[PDB]
Amino acid sequence: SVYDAAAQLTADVKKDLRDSWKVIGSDKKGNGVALMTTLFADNQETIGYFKRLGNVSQGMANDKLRGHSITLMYALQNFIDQLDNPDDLVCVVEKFAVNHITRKISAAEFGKINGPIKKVLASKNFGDKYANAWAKLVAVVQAAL
Amino acid sequence: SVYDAAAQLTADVKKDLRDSWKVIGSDKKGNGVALMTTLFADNQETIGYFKRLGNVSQGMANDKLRGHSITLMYALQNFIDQLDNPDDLVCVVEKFAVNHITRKISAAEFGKINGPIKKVLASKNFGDKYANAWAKLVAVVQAAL
Ligand code: HEM
Ligand code: HEM
Repeated sequence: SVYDAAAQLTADVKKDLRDSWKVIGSDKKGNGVALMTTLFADNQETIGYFKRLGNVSQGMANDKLRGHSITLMYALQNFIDQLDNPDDLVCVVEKFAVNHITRKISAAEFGKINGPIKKVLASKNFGDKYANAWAKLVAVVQAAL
Repeated sequence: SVYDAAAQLTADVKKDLRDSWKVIGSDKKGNGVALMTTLFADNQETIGYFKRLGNVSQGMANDKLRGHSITLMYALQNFIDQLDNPDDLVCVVEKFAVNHITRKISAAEFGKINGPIKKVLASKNFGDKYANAWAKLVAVVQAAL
């Protein structure tokens, strides 16, 4: 159950999550766009799922693309603000889960964001330790899918 | 025009939005739910627009309500973090506007949030001045609908 996954995150994991976010979270626009671009380069099989953002090949030049990147970056903020409160975290996750459930975004498909995240983290000098911690947070969302 | 409305966010209004947000921003969950409850009490003809939310009359108790309440509060935060860059502000508003357009929410309906906000602000000791400043920000989204 979602609650089980949320209550999982330990003090160590929660600490590493906030520690890294403090950086990658400082530039949601610059960092958010990078994550989206990376996911499009490594996972070209997900480009059609964003036919709304038009030509994701534009990057920062794409108005729609930027909107999603910036908006997506904020989505993570909400999860990073409800780490000390499983009750709240679950409610927040379940909400965002609805939008993903209607988009036919299976748990496996959602796990595709792990590749890009790890890259964006390494670019800042965040070894796996941090990459693994982020994976745990992502799992919480998959549990609701 | 979105570009026109956003151009109404002078330095004075920008400062007022941040000065107030700092307070109401401290409690997105507590304040978020309050805004929703006040909106459902002052505007009953807007309850059917949240069928998925289930029983709103439940208040904080309702998990679905809190989830959308906390998430909604974050939406405002994103808009405040873009007050510096008009270009980015629009890209964010347009993105959120698309969600209201597909929901059948016209400028009129949306504008139904000015009442609650004004009430929530007063409870914190923020007269009109602040209530009006927020109206300008809300207007930007109203022009994208
Ligand atoms: C860190 C992980 C992720 C976060 C925080 C996230 C967050 C978001 C948010 C906040 C939205 C807007 C929801 C709406 O307004 O309906 C969204 C939309 C969307 N996301 Fe998830 N997402 C993530 C991963 C993914 C992945 C891995 C995929 C696909 C493989 C995906 C596919 C989509 C699509 C297709 C949309 C709709 C875009 C549009 O048409 O506006 N996302 N995402
Ligand atoms: C400050 C003003 C508001 C903000 C920042 C805001 C923000 C949000 C956000 C971020 C969402 C989630 C979008 C998604 O995942 O699709 C949402 C959903 C929604 N909003 Fe707006 N909203 C505002 C005012 C209103 C008003 C006044 C109405 C109706 C009169 C409204 C109707 C809805 C509905 C029906 C949903 C979908 C709820 C659900 O089924 O989960 N919103 N809002």
